[PDB]
Amino acid sequence: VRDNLAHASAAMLDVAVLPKPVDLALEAGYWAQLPANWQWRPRPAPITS
Amino acid sequence: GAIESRKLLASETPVGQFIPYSHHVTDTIISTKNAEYLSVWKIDGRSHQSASEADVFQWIRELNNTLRGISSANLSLWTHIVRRRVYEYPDAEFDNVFCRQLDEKYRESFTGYNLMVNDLYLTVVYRPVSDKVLSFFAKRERETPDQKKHRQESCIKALEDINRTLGQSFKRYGAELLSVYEKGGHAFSAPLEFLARLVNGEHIPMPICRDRFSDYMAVNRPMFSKWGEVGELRSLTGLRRFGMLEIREYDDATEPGQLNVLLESDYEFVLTHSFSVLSRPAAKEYLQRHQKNLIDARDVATDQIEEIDEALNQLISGHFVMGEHHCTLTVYGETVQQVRDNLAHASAAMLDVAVLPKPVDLALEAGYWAQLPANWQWRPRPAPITSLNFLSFSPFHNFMSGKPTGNPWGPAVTILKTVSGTPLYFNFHASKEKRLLGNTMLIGQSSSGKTVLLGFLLAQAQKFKPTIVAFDKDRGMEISIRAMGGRYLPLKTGEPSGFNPFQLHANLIFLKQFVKKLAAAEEEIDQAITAMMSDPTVHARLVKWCELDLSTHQIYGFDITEFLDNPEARTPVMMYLLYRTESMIDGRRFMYVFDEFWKPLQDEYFEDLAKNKQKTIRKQNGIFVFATQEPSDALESNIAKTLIQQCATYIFLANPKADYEDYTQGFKLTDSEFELVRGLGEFSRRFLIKQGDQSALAEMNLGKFRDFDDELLVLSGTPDNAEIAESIIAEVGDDPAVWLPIFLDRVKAERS
Amino acid sequence: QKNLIDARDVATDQIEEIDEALNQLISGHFVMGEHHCTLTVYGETVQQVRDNLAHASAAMLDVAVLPKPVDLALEAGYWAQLPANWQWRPRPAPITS
Amino acid sequence: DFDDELLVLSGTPDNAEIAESIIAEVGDDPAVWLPIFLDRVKAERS
Amino acid sequence: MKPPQQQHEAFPLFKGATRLPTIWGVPMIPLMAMVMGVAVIALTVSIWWWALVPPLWFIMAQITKNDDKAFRIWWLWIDTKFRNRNKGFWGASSYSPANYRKRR
Amino acid sequence: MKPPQQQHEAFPLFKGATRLPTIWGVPMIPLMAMVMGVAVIALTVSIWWWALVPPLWFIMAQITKNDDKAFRIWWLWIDTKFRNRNKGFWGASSYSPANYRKRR
Repeated sequence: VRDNLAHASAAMLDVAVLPKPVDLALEAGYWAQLPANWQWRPRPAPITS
Repeated sequence: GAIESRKLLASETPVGQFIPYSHHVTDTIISTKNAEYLSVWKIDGRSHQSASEADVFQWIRELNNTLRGISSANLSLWTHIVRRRVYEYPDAEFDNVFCRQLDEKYRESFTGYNLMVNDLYLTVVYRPVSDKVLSFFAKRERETPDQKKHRQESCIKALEDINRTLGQSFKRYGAELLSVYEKGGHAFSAPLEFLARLVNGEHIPMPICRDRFSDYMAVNRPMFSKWGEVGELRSLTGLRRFGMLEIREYDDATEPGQLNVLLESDYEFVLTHSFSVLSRPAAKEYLQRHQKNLIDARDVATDQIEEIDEALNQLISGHFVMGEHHCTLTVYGETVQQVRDNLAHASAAMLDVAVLPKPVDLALEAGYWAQLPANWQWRPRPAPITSLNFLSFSPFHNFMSGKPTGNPWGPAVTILKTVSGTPLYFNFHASKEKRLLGNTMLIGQSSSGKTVLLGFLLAQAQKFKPTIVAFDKDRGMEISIRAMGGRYLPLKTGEPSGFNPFQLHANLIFLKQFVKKLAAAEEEIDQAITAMMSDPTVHARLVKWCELDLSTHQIYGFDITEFLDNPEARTPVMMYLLYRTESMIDGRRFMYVFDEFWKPLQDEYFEDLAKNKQKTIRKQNGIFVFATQEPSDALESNIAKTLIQQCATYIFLANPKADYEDYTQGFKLTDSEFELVRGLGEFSRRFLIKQGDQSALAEMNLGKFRDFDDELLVLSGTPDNAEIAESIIAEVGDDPAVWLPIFLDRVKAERS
Repeated sequence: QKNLIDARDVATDQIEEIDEALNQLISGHFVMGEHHCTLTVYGETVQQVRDNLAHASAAMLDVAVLPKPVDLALEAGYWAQLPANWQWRPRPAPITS
Repeated sequence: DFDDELLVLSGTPDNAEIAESIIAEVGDDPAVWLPIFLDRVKAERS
Repeated sequence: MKPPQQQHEAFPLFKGATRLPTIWGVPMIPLMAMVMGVAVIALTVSIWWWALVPPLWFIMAQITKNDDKAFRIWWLWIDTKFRNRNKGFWGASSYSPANYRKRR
Repeated sequence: MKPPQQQHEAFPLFKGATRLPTIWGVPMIPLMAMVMGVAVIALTVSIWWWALVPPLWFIMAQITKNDDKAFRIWWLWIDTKFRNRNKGFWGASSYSPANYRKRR
């Protein structure tokens, strides 16, 4: 899974986005997967539609 | 003195300090004293002489885009365009008089032509961490041997990923990864040979032993001069004087190929480019320093502000990363004056393009050790450059030059001169169209040079002593076939040849003979002819109106010009001849050679047999050589699709009536390639060779060079000449192929 | 063994081979000693001597043995030939019997 | 792989008529009859 | 003759290779050496120890503005060609391919 | 390889995701916590209670300018991973799929 994450970060860095692995918020990010979990958003950012 | 020698050598400093290498940790990856794992890529560069200007820029863009993913601060690239004299190609050994004399004349024809070929090597290293300061602090601490194993495993995985990505990116290029090759019951290291060549100046095979790579790598004593710009290597083979050079100034433009002028030249050298990629933090810091110093303008320049403003946007959002670059060029020469004048020539060539070089002095050994891919600290003059600019400096452009030795069947069959000037080692086997494909298609338009080229290739390929079976047209190569050991077997009208339609398993073979014999049919004769074959009104008519010995010779032919009207002659003729020669295919080396596709089209089942039999013979020393005098109508054939698909080496002869459509859809070649090809006016000798994806406008010539007097007439094909020489052969009647002098008298009328 | 262990890059193959040899030493009862090999060709002229050296090196490299040419300490190496001249040995190396 | 099936999937008048000759010779409703035809593959797959 | 061509379709370098790291007109590392020398003089005398700094520093600045990072070249020379012994005996700096004969 | 393509037909983001809410260089909620801590110190002593505020506040500002809204990450960690008990027993934070056995 760690090497898979390295591959995925390489793939994201290929396009202009720059990702960073989530640490200290693993459960927060995991519960953020559920569609109804508003409060567990780890890193909300303002973007255009 | 004996004690004096001991105390002197005890004072002497070994060279192992400057060679940071150790065990192969992986078959393709070398270690380092500082855990900087290394892998060498041997690249067969892309052909650039095609001169497709926009496509060069497109290639650079694609290389940058594919490199982006690999670009990370823990990486570096070292490019080495080593250009060497070649000794591996051996003089051929011959038996027949005509071929041997042609070989002698052609070898004499290269007195004064450079035989040096340049091959490109890219070495990529993976330093674990590129911290500016923290690396020094971390270096002085002990580590857990299991955690060092963890670093090993992670670094190897990362480097293997890098190599896979680069190999996928370099599909159009050679993209060959050097790895361990074993020979003689003991392992050897191919990558070690390259590093030795860099450090020793000569290709010395390096066995891999239990000791470390550094201690026994060097076998030649280097002697760098004091207060000098050149150095001398002392070796058993000879003493090599090498001079170095450095680039100190750059230009903005970086139009790709700014360094290509050095490739075609007369001085043997090694060119180094190191691109120690730099992390985006430091990258934007370096950019901001220039930005600020420009903002200190005092009206220095208005344009430069909007020339640099886009830099931030492109660095954040583009696919390029800054880097650290130095270029060092090492000219090898046998005398101090010669290397110095070579350096003057090289500096002139560099000053031709906008770069300004300056000879390296007081850092000769530093620049020399900088050549080794793993020597970080010995960089003499690192400079910050854009990644696009790095690909501009090192665009992997190379004049195509086939492998001189090591090719399947041994050495390159011929050496052909090139318009650019780099000799081309022609050979049938090509990388891509497992066992290499040897197919060749010599398309051309009514140029006798097709016959001359084919005869010259046959005469030179006689070196392997290969079995050759020919189907010529218009009596073109009767004299050439007779010149070497061979039987022409002319299929003239009015006399059936030595073979009768019968043959002497065999019933299975003659079955299809019955079927093809069926003309003017085909249902009642499915087996009523077969039973008589166990042991047709028009069939006995053809039998009454028909109006051999193999393996005693090595070359064969067939005067097959007659059967351009009725395939029911031509189709059984090819069926019988192919079945006859099928036995000798597995015996030794074979090269089928043809002169037409429409007669092969007349078979209507030769495709059915060939679709598998070409693979089958191709597995065991099988080669086809195809020709076409009307390429325009060639591809129309249903079999022509397989003909174009299976071809390995594509050779084009000047066609004034060239087609854009055909040469694009089939005969796959670029638009610039087509323009170059059509640029050949009629009767120009030069002929493009698209051996593999790379291509080069190689040419062959035979004129007096300060020769070829008899061979000029023999190679060509003329009905008058062929019939008259047949008259001589009838008069002499001598199996001693050396009979040539007697015909040389009858040359009086033609050569008057 | 300890010296090979203390390194920046760990080579698991070489360390395992040396450990196997260590195990073999007690069990496969072969003695170890200091070893050195020198080849002293003869040629009438130095150019012929250098050619002979090149041919010997090529023949050796056909096998997986790499000769290291001697540029200096040829005096020590030559005087090493005489039996009982231990001191002048160029570079003794412990070699299994 | 696919050695026998490569010929069977394709369509050729010569191949089809010859295989009809085999089927006439064997005359077996046991569709497993394939091996007998596999011998006559000798001429085509030579 | 050359794949090079006169085209404006260029990837500008921006000439940031002239604006290499500097603090007061000099790279810090050679200036660190200058400070070390000034302290060495301060060991002998304090009156002219600080006084000697501006001359040497100005020399450093004016040299660097001419040919940048030449001090790296100076250090490489001192480290490699200077430190090597037996330069006279061989007629040039030499590095024995073979290791120490004793190595004990 | 990718539907992505290098085109200028772009929908710019404007990079307003860097200019997230702030008042004096910090988000108000963490600064509210800083004010609460300053009041907590003011419970102990008033001399250095206001004095302690600028150091912590400057730390907040300089951290936020580096990586914005990291304080939300800190709060999520404290709330979820820290508050969970029996972390050592399971070797990691665990959440029983089944409800309380008693639940009475």
